[PDB]
Amino acid sequence: DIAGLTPCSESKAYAKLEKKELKTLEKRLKQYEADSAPAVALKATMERTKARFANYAKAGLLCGNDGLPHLIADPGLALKYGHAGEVFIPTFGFLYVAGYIGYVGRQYLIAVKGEAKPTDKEIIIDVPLATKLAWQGAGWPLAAVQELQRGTLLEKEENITVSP
Amino acid sequence: MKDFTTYLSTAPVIATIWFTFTAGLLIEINRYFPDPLVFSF
Amino acid sequence: VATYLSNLPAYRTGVAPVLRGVEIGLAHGFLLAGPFIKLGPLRNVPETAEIAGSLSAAGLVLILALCLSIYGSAQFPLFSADGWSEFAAGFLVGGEAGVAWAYVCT
Amino acid sequence: KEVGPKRGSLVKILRPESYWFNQVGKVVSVDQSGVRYPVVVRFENQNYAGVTTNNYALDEVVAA
Amino acid sequence: KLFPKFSQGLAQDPTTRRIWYGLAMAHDFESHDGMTEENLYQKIFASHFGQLSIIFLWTSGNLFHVAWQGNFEQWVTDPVHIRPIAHAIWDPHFGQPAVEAFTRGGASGPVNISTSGVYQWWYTIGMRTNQDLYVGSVFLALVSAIFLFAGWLHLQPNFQPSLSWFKDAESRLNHHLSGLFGVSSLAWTGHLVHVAIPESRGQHVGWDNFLSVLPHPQGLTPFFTGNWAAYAQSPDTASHVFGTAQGSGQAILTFLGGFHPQTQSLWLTDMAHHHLAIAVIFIVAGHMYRTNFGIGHRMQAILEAHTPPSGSLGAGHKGLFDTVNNSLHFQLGLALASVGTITSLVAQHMYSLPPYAFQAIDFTTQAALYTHHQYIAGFIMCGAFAHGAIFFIRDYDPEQNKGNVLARMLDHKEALISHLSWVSLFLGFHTLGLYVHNDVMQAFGTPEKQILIEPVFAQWIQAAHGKALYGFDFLLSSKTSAAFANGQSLWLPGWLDAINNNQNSLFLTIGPGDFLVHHAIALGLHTTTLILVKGALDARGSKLMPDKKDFGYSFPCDGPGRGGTCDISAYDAFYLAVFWMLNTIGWVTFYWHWKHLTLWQGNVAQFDESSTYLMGWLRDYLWLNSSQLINGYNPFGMNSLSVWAWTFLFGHLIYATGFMFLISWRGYWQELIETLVWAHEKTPLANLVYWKDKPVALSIVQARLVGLAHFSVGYIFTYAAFLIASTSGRF
Amino acid sequence: AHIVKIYDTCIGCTQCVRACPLDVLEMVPWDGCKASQMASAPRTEDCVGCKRCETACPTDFLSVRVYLGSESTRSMGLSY
Amino acid sequence: IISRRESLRALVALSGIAAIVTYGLKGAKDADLPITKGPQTTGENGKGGSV
Amino acid sequence: AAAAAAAAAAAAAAAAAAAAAAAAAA
Amino acid sequence: SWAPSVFVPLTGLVLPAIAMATLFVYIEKEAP
Amino acid sequence: THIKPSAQVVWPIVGQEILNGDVGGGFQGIQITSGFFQLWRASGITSELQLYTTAIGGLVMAAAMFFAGWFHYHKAAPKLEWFQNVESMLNHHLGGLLGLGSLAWAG
Ligand code: CLA
Ligand code: CLA
Ligand code: CLA
Ligand code: CLA
Ligand SMILES: CC1=C(/C=C/C(C)=C/C=C/C(C)=C/C=C/C=C(C)/C=C/C=C(C)/C=C/C2=C(C)CCCC2(C)C)C(C)(C)CCC1
Ligand code: SF4
Repeated sequence: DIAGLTPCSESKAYAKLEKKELKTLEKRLKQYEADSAPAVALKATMERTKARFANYAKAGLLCGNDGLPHLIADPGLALKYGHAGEVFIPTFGFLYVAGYIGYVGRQYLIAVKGEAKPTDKEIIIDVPLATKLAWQGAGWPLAAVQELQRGTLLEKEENITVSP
Repeated sequence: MKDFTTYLSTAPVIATIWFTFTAGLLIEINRYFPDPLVFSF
Repeated sequence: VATYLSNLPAYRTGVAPVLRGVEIGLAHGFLLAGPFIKLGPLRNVPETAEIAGSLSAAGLVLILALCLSIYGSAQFPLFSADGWSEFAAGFLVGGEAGVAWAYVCT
Repeated sequence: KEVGPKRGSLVKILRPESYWFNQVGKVVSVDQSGVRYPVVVRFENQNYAGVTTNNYALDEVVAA
Repeated sequence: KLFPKFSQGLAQDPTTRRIWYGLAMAHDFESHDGMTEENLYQKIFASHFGQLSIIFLWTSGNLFHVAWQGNFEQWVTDPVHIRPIAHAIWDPHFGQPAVEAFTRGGASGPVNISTSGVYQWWYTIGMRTNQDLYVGSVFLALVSAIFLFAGWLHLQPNFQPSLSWFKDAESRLNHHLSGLFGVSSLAWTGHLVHVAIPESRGQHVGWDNFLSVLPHPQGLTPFFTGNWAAYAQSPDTASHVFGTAQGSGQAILTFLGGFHPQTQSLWLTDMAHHHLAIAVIFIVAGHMYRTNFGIGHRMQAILEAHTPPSGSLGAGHKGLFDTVNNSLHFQLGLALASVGTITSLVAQHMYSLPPYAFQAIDFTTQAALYTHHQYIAGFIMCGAFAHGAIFFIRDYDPEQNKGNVLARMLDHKEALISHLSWVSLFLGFHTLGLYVHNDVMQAFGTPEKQILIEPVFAQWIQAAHGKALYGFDFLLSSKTSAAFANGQSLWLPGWLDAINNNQNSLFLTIGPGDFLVHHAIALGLHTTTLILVKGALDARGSKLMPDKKDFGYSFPCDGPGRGGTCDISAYDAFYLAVFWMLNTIGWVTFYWHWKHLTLWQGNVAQFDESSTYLMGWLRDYLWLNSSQLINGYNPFGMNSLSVWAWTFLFGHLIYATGFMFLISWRGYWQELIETLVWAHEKTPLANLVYWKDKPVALSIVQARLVGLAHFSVGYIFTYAAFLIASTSGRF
Repeated sequence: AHIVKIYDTCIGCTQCVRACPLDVLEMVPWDGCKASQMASAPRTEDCVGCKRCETACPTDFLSVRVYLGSESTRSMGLSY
Repeated sequence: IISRRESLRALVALSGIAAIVTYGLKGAKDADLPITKGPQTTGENGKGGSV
Repeated sequence: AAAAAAAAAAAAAAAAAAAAAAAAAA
Repeated sequence: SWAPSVFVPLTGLVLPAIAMATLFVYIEKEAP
Repeated sequence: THIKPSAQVVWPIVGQEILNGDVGGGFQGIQITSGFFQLWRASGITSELQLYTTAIGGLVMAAAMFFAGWFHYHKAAPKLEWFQNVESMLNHHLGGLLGLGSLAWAG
């Protein structure tokens, strides 16, 4: 109960919709023998389903008027009420991987311009070079903020313009 | 076969190997971790 | 056909433009009344089927007669400011006669 | 004397309407005559017409 | 040879684009032959009389057809169940089932139900009888003839204004703020207090007895003494009946907030104190600028002197005044920016705060009046950037604008466009990606795996305005706060009763379907500005074409060279945005209509379940609500929706005709016409006929405009057919 | 009558003249280049503005330059 | 009657006068124009469903 | 036709002033 | 009362046809 | 008459196993519409052994076709006047491909 909401372990339309889905799976399950793999598959679907509802209520996800897990994307309402795993943890779990791919792709382009013809090595990726920058870019925020302090991250007004 | 490894190191071939890597990694994780809507512990 | 094109009044140069528009007027006179008199909005009224369709078709001749005179003031022995005005005059008088000639032919 | 830079030096283009404005290329030759635009510069960056060279004047052209 | 009297370069054109460009640059006064700047301002000034004389003839037309063919005197007595009438129908193409299916509203012949809602506006400003509407029509028809004659006389050489009369930005802005805005609103409170307040209390104040009826029982005595609260003593009660004296009340300037209980409209009394208050402020703000009397502010010393130190904004606003006063496209671009935002502000504040009686009960009126002033706002806002892009070509002077804030815009112009291109790309990735994620979770039968982010940052605002549905207990939902306790007699209890009513459109309750669509609106706002600000900034040149200013605003291309330059001009950069504009206003009006359909039907959960994923937009709003629209005519019969059924297919037809001018381009068509010229010049007996203007295909820039017009007309007529007939079909 | 105006950035490689499908362009002596020649447009009455000239100029920010003016019966490319 | 341009311009315009000023009253056929009829049975109901 | 002929007899004097406006301006 | 059966064929058949004509003959005037 | 034809089965990972419908016949899978089962009853297949042996016969034939394009380009590629015998190509394609093909299929 943060913004008119309720815990999904406490709401009833959530549990009503769980019983709605398991009803649809079981009336689909009835057409098969109890040994048959079209019934082994559906009972494995249920145990993935029933554990999914158990795990969403375990994490304390917020339901509402429709009985669905609602997310809270604000720190200070997720840090305070124990919901940083909804948005506030994957907003840095993403931005680690995002700037990682950016930094590896940056370092591959920076370390290819001092060559004979760098356009050839954007077709033919230097795999012993590219994987070497791939592994060693794992501390990229530790390397970027040191490059941020110099002035070597931002190229100056050598950049190309039209008519300022 | 050095010329054959250049072909394996072109742009679309590394793209179709790395995308089978990255999808195939996320497929195996989403098998052994069924339905991660929220970061649990 | 080089024989037949020298017959019909668009190419008869040796005729006055009044009689030229008169024959063109009646020829399109009792002919364009056909669709209105048969399959207009009054097919299924067996007294107005020849009246209003012919009266509408005479209205269409009136539009085309204005549509001719508009062309003569736009464009400029027929291709003249006067020969065309005699041509559109004969089409109006020849066209209204032919639409009445269509209603006579009942 | 020999006006313009040397035969193969790096250079920076200052013509604001050129495609290689603020951009670095190599001088290939400087014509020693009364031509308005003697300095011939070759680039790696090809333009929108695929032409990698152009003539420039003495004053639109700065070293390094 | 004679028709483009303004452009002799078009008069020497032997082809048929002479007709098309005689029409389309006839109001491009800056490019006519022999045009001077004194001749420029006089034709603009007379044309504004031409726009005003049309508007008042238009409005007098609305007053006439309502007074003659409408049922306003019948609608006054029962304003809920009786449907309004726009104008009666005489279409002789009709059939007898199409006469009796359009007779409705208790009328005699066929009629149109007015969805413009000018009855609710007229009923609350005091109109009660048809004889009061004919007088208003004859009045505006006189006033429209005044502005016709004024635009004629202010072109006559005795009465032509001087060139310095137009550039007096001091005296205009001093007169239009104080007189045109202040005195007008002061006079409109004069219409409210004298006439429109006591007409709701069941007291006829006509032109015969307005010099006999006191508006207030102790009138003009509190104004001259000072106790102005005497004007708010006995207001319209909570059991008032609009149009009668049953629980009437006697106050003239009350300050309540919230809504009238019957009409669910704004109170008439605080609308009187509203237009009185801003009348005082506009008159006071209308004594600011130095015209002729030694006091006031000079515009030439407020812009230039606001330069921040340490080079924050270049040379400040130094030198803008001669580039605003001399340039018209800068003045037009500001005006279309201002009016285009306070056209949305009209639309955003009339569904939530309906100002006219028995509005927000007539639902088709509410649907039309919101959607109208959103597309009207959409077209005006993209023209602000259009005439902002014409400014940088026709009027911009870099020597005059050394280092000001306007040139720093062109200086860091790639930082503007690339940061817009990041925001537009981030929103489009992560709004579509969430809907597709939700759609797949609906497709795999598991709605619990959806991404449903609760709109915290807006629910925090609604709770701060007094919506205790969410329980933030922050400011006005907080009963022990300060702002709650500074206004319990001032303006709050009407306002707080009006939000927490669940059945009006005042601060609707929102869920994660409203999270996703406001970001989609934010996508559509940031992308439409991306196209337009790029069209403004790169109007003078790019690296692809560094002399775009030499061709002009509206040119086709610069050839196939340099890789190909289709759609390079700033006109062609403006026109792409109209697609992304109609998309964006299409997104705000889909969301407005469907949240209001589910509100007015009652199934308010049918939106919030289905708005979280894009199939529910399709199979619950477009599929479900077009059931009675497309059944307007069938082989069983037809009903009153057949004129909106026909237009709904008529709108799809103009729309798809627009793709013909957009996908097929000119040069397929010019070769096709060359065969038609051959087959005309060789056909016997049709060689009697020959053209004057040579048939050529429509030019490249024209094909943009003709195709965008067919795109946009068919866009508008489609949705307006769906909007009117889905609302009024079930209502 | 289209407006074709060329500039001093011409080098006189005469590729614009060979590319012009309407003989708008011709080569005039001029000392500001090694090839001692600069183009000229004495026949802009015949120009359609198809811009095959400035697809062919090698110089950056094209030396030949075509401005689409008012279209007569020769500028619209008409056999009729 | 008419042989020049401006005589034909008058006769077409006056024939357009003579049809239309009659078409409003005498020329509205009983079977052609159902608007020029009497008020038939019903139709004046609400817009349906709800309000 | 009371207010029709009175507006027409008003339009007569209005047109007569229009003959004053159609000459005194040029 | 007889108005909507008269003004509509004027504005829709007759007065546009005058504007179809006069605003066409004006187009192809040869300028003196 | 009752069992719907189905020949595509998906993997149960993200909930996409719901695309394995109840097509009948003790089976779950995507109900296909390409009509191979009607070819195969017309071919009289009657067993999934026959479908497997002609699938291995398809892989063998595909590698033979990849060999043939490799052979007739890289190792032994025809001259120009081989291709310009359009009389010999039509006599062979009308007789051998279309003629003997429909003789063989009738058999
Ligand atoms: C006090 C004297 C005075 C007054 C009353 C006016 C009045 C006017 N001038 Mg003006 N003028 C004046 C002095 C004055 N002028 C002087 C001294 C100069 C010379 C320096 C000029 C120079 C000048 C020029 C050059 C032009 C005008 C124009 C206009 C017209 C404005 C267009 C319009 O109607 O939009 C008025 C707009 C509104 C009323 C809407 C805005 C109001 C609010 C903020 C919007 C939201 C509320 C809305 C009203 C609610 C609507 C509800 C309901 C009505 C639907 C208007 C008649 C223009 C015109 O049309 O020419 C005649 C024009 O081109 N004037
Ligand atoms: C205050 C309003 C205002 C004013 C005065 C102007 C004034 C001007 N604009 Mg501008 N403009 C405006 C608003 C305004 N604009 C808005 C809101 C937009 C965005 C939609 C634009 C977009 C715009 C562009 C892109 C251009 C101009 C141009 C011009 C100039 C030439 C006028 C012209 O081409 O008219 C002639 C107009 C027409 C012939 C109308 C064309 C057809 C339109 C689309 C109407 C079609 C409606 C359709 C027929 C509906 C019927 C459907 C049927 C089924 C019922 C002139 C200075 C041009 C310019 O300056 O060139 C450099 C130019 O290129 N304007
Ligand atoms: C439904 C049609 C549609 C769509 C999707 C777009 C999308 C876009 N337009 Mg628009 N546009 C359209 C119609 C459309 N437009 C029309 C009709 C016009 C008029 C001509 C324009 C005119 C226009 C202009 C003028 C501009 C745009 C811009 C943009 C971009 C906005 C940034 C954004 O949201 O990025 C988000 C984009 C997406 C979510 C689409 C990507 C889809 C997925 C994520 C890609 C990966 C999926 C998959 C792996 C790929 C499969 C391929 C293969 C492997 C099989 C985006 C690419 C602007 C731009 O470039 O901004 C950056 C811009 O300036 N457009
Ligand atoms: C009677 C002999 C015969 C037969 C059966 C064929 C059959 C074929 N020829 Mg062909 N051809 C022949 C003689 C023959 N040709 C001669 C004499 C010439 C020279 C004039 C050519 C020149 C020729 C060209 C230039 C092309 C063909 C192509 C084709 C194929 C058509 C593709 C198709 O419809 O799929 C039908 C597919 C099948 C029936 C599958 C069975 C395939 C069999 C096993 C291979 C064909 C039999 C082979 C010719 C016999 C030699 C065996 C080999 C081991 C030596 C088809 C395989 C086209 C093709 O696809 O290129 C590869 C093509 O481009 N032929
Ligand atoms: C291109 C260009 C142009 C154009 C531009 C434009 C078009 C613009 C627009 C603009 C816009 C469109 C803007 C907007 C703005 C807005 C704003 C800025 C807002 C603000 C807000 C506020 C401030 C609020 C406040 C508040 C709140 C918070 C709520 C409550 C109340 C209050 C008041 C408190 C021109 C022409 C100049 C020319 C040059 C260039
Ligand atoms: S414009 Fe067209 S025609 Fe004139 S030169 Fe350039 S290319 Fe040749």
